[PDB]
Amino acid sequence: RLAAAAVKAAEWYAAENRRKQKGGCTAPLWFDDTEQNLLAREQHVRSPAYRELHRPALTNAAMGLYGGEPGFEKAHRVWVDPDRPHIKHIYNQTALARNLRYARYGYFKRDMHLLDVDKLVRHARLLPTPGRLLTDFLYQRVPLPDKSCAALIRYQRQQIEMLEVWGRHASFQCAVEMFERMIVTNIPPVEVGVETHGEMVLCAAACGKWEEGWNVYANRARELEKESPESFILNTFFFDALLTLCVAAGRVSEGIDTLEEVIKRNLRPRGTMLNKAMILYSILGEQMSKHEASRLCEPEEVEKMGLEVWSLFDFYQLPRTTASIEAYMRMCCAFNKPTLVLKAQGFADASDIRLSIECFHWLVYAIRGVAGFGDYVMDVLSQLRPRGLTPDFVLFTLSFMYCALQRDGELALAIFDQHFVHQNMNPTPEMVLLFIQACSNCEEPTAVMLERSETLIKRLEAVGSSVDLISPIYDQFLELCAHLGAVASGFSALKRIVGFGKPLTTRMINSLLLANSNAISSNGSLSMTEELVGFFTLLKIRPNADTEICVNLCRDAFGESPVVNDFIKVIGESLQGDSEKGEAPQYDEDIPVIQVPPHELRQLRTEWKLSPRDIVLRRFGQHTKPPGKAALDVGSMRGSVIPFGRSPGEQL
Amino acid sequence: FDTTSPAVLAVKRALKCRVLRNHLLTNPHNNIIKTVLANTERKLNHALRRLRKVDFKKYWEIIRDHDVQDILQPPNLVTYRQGSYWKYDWNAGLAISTNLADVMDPRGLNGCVETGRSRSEVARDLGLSYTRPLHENEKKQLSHQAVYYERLAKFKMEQPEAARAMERERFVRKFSGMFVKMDIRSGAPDFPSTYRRLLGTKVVRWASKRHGPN
Amino acid sequence: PLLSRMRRESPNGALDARFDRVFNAIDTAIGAAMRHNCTLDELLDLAEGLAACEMVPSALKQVEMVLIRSVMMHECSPMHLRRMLQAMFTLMRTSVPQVLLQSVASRVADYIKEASHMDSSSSEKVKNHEECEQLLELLVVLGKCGYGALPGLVTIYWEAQLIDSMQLNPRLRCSYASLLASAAFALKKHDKRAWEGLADESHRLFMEYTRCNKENDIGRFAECVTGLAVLTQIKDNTNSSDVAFLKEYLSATSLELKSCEVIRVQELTDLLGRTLEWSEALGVVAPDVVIQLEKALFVMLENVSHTAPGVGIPDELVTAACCLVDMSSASLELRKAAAGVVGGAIVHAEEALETLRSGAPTQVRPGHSFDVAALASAERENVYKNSILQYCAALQRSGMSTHVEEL
Amino acid sequence: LKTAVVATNHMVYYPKFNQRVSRTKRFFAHDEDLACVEGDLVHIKQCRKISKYKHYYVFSILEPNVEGRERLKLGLKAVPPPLFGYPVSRRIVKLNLTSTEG
Repeated sequence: RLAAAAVKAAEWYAAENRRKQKGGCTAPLWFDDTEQNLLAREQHVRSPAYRELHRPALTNAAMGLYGGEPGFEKAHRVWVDPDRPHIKHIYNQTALARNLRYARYGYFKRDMHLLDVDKLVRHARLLPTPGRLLTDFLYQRVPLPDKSCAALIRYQRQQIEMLEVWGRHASFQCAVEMFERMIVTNIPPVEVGVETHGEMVLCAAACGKWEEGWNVYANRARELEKESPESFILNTFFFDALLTLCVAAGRVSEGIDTLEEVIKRNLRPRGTMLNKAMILYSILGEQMSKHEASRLCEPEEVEKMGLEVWSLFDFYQLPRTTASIEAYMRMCCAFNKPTLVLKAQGFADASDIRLSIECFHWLVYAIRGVAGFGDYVMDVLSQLRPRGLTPDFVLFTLSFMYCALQRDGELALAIFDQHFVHQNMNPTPEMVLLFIQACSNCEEPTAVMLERSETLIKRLEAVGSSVDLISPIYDQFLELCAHLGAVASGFSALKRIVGFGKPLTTRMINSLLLANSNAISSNGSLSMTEELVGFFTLLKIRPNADTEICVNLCRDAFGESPVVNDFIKVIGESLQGDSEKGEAPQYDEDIPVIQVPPHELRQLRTEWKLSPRDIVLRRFGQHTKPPGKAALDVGSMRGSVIPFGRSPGEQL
Repeated sequence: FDTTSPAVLAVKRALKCRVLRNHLLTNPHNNIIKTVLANTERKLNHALRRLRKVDFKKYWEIIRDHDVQDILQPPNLVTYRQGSYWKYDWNAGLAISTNLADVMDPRGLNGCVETGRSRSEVARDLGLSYTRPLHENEKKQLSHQAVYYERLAKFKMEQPEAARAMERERFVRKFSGMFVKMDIRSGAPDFPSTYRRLLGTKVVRWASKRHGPN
Repeated sequence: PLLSRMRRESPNGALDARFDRVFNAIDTAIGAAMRHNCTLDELLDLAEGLAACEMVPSALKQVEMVLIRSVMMHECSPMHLRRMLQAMFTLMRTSVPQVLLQSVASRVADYIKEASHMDSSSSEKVKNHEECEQLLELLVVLGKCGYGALPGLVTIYWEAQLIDSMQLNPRLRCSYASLLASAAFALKKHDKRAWEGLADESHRLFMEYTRCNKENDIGRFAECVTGLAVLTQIKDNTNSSDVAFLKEYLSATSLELKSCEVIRVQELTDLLGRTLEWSEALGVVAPDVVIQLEKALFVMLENVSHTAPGVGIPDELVTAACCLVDMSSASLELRKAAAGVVGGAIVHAEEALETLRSGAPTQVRPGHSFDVAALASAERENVYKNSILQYCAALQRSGMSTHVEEL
Repeated sequence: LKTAVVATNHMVYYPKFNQRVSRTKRFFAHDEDLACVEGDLVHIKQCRKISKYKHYYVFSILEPNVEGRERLKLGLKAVPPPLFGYPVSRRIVKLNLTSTEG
């Protein structure tokens, strides 16, 4: 419905423009909420006062003649705009012209009345906490406008998102206390505007409080807008904050409603807003797919809505970025459109898009249920290197997931042989399990697959792990040994299973029996059959129909031992009894294949919210304890430095 | 039992820096914590440089994952332009550690001592290609030469009288120039620097006796 | 293009060694230009030149990277796509990059969608046929490359069916008929709803192409025979006039090219089998063309085994010989040549087995298990054992084992 | 374009203090095919006069900067520009965090 809303808003805006032109000719069908701000900025920077204030230092000829005249012997004071510097390397580490110390908040306190709070927040050293900042501003009694209030709240929000997950509540309480102070401070004149409310919504989104953010601050902003006509107009920033909150809280219906409201209010959306809309549609599609797997907007309808969002992206002439490509790929993966995923990748690579590693994650995940793409996967992996990117464990896991789904095996073997071994990274249990599943379910497996599986298992055991996939990993390894005929390897993996302490499984014993059956050449005989068949009685493990089939195959492969015949009779009787008790014979269920999206693949990285600019600019006031007189002292230089000094040895 | 890998040390230093910075966010009046943060940042820089030089794959993966692209940047231009930021790699025993064969072709990285050919000439003769990814300005530099040549040729073939007048004026000024003769003074590559005794008292064309790194 | 012309004018298929420096200069220039800025027309001309004169560039990867960057541009035409795909197919020899292949597939899907959306309103059928021919050529070169979703793309293109009125050249008619037949087979296998129309259209197009009864190139004739065979298999409907025309065409077609290649020997054997079974089904044998191709391949069969006995026989040639032994509608000279070449392959395999058993201790690794090394040696022997067993079965399906014993 | 600036070290001897120091000099080395990236350890040799201040050329690249090459491939600068640098005057260059009204 978003495309219909867009065209309806465009035609209504055109009709209103024509009506007002007649009352009072091409005009945009929408309204830009940032054009007036950029125009004001351009006028400000082109104003003569700004150009005169921010001017280059006077040359020696401009200052005067030669030197020695006080006042005209050095260039006068030079002021620089940090956001748009007219010089390079604003700061310097000379001896007599150090200006880094002159950039802390104490020096700007003097001109706090004319101060731009956003500029102060972005460019200052040893700033106090935002609460103390607001307290100092109120103590100085300056008329804080909406921009200043929003800048203070944005500084608080930066602190919130910098802090850890389990340390957000105190910062959010500080933010709400600051909001209350701003509301109740009548003097000096302090206004809480749409931008400030949007920043509070952003704080609520960063903390993770949908109930505290959507029903409180957005509601307050809407009430202010309806109470005061045109004095509290909602910009694109407020709705961007609303969409951020919806994405953070998982709300999809509210996000769609907010985007539809933006479209209807006859103002153009933002690229970030459209990316958030695509993310919400992807979440809805994933939920629908989960519901269908368990087995309510129609899947075709949600696919059409995603397509019309992508169309609106160019309808409003909004440039697409890497985040846009990632969101569209995620939405298409949720809607199962690998052709559109590939088309989007081609379009991104066409004009100018720096494809991130997540884009290739989605590319590999999109074709998981499609055959005849192993060469495409290999070419993607090869092309990763020229793009400045390197494959990681997540991408290798996705590739091996594709290999296991397509049960090709040769592709997984080639990938491991020519991409992974060069990485020298620790494999993950999911990666190893997927590799072994592909190498076992493939057709015509080879001994090199067994060697690679053993190498991967050894490396996984040598490295650490937190998850526990040991039982399925060894079960698939035993199935591979069954398909290959490696009875010795299958029997030796039992020692590893015992060392891990995991109990044996009827599926594992069936794999051992199948290995004995199809290892006529290498080794195996009636003695091996008896030794394997003595497990069900001794280990009290229930037999199975696959067990009966495997033991009959082993019987036909080697001969007729009386113990084997008695076991066959008793297992036939037990299977008949189980069929009488139930309706269908039991069977060894296959191990499920992981098909989870890459965004929930157990990322092995929490968060690093570090800033190289702050580290180099020594924000927060780092200290190094420099050396003292040791470097400065050089001794007496009356004579030359000779060995053993001037007076070698002395007696007191 | 591996706790001292270079990548592990790098990530532990980064986590310590993050913890200290988060503490200073709420307690901006902790001088000892400020000093500890400075020390931890220096240690993290050392660990990251060592990890970058000894294992580039993990360093690049960490940088991409945690979005600190410019975590290793030179502080000062004055020291950087003297090559003191790169001299750290040599002084730290990390100069020659790349395994050039794995990541590139070493045939075109070496000049020919017998003939004197540079690595560019060696690569040209071997048919190889060693060209770093060019930026837009560099592409424009390499591409606008043909455009300007075509423009000049088109102008000369389309406006004969104007081109003839311009060429005649240029030749007249060249021929009438005072220093047409190619003596030692004209053949000196840097006249203002070499004959700096003349500047000021006799010649006022150059207000400076030094323009390049000579 | 100048170098390609000189190479073609050269008595053999390659230029003199005096142009190695020229080729090196071209390689250096290409390496520089890939990093530099480049346009679509220059890229297409470079690809055309590299196709015209056989030349693998030193990089060969930056070129396909910039082709990826350019293929999805808004200025790309279907003619540009088919031209670059032809160049890449000629260079890679059926090993084209699948990323480029899939990008071209998505682009041609978008192109056919736009053509369906536009031409129906704009119509001027012949005027739109100018672009429709380019789209058809792009589809046929994509199929010659071997794209997976070719049947689906062909079905969508025939849903558009903007190439009617038989305004296309006979070669394009035959190629489109073959594509329609393959798509009809796939559609019959999966979703047989629209298979009948595709099969009928392909049969009619093959009839229109064959009514001329002119001699055609080897590739065109093989494609026509394959399309007719698959159409008859899927539809099981034929006409007496059609079979008479096909018999006339078989009689009138000869071996235009006497150049025989071990690379295409498998294709030649498959074409021979298809033609033999087709003639047997029709009831009229066309000995001349099949005899000509049989002797053309027999020349290579003699040369490979006799001129260079010590040099290893090509595995593709051995497989072709095995595939041609077991038939019963082939000449005894071909049977004898196949027996000789497979005997040479057998003795080469036995020598390889002996050498491997002699040199085995050079591959043993102490880190492996006793079974793993045993399995590796077992498979290294079993590949040869299975090859020898299948050769023995193929020879046992005939009576030239006495010739093998005599040799 | 086609030029690489290289900083080299030489030794100055002080007989009075009996010690040596490493001073730095910059040279305009020449690279034809644009292979040098900032951070490369290069070996340079004297040659003919190429420009007003170019008489050296990069004979060989001893240690290419993998980080710089990967950043260039990713689309960023080979080395991020330093935040510090040279002063424009003796007077301290103060920041101007003022609004348009002020």
